[PDB]
Amino acid sequence: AAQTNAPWGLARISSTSPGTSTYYYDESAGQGSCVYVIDTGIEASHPEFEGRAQMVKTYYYSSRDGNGHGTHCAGTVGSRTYGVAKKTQLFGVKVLDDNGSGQYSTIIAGMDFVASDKNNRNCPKGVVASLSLGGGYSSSVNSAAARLQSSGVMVAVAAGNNNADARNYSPASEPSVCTVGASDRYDRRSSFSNYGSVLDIFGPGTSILSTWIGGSTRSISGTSMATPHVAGLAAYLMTLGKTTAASACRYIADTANKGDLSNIPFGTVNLLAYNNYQA
Repeated sequence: AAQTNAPWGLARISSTSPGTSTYYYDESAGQGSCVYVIDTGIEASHPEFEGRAQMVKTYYYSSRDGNGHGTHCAGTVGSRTYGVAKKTQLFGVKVLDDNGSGQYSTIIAGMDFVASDKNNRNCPKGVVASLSLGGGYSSSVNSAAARLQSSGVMVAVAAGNNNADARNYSPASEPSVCTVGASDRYDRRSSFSNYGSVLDIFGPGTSILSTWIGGSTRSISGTSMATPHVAGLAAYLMTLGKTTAASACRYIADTANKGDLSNIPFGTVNLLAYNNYQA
């Protein structure tokens, strides 16, 4: 399949070179997989989701996305024009209020929710969770994300936008999940992206165009925008049968574009998510 004039990050993840604008992918497109988006909620009624998005859980007075950030991330996972996995199922878990913040105990309770709720869902090709959130180091937040991974979900988390070692953040610093940094369209590490030995992979993070609340679109930047590129890729790759939840992060790292990014500090991996699809 070929989507012309695609957003640059989509084209990048199906390209050995920067600077192109067509996204190539196997038409299976994540059919039969499920991605949980744990964030401010999802405007499921957005036409870009085609009835494939829905809210399954909130810890606040509404499951509505009154922020946009969770909607934007879900759009990068699986919307028709901006999504990596254009046929996946999207499940929203509103752990962040409409200002984008949430207590760690609420965040922990949402991760434990997904590790159980997946048993209430039809996802024969596998389960992914995309956590575009984070704060300072917490062993209880790390262990919550470890548990979710352990239950059989591929967990993708953002490295953080502090331009610093991600060892001091959570769940970025948990080793058993997939910690994602951000790059830009010239294959530079995004200026805000955290780095360090705990990072596993880079995805497109700067000026990422996706769905927004109110039926609209907009372009924003952040390692929360790289994370859903990798989450969506995992779901896409599990549907093709090329990997499982437990080994998706390692498979993505093994098959990535090596050595293509600049301003990657010594000791950080130089790997860019790549679907390796040959049209």
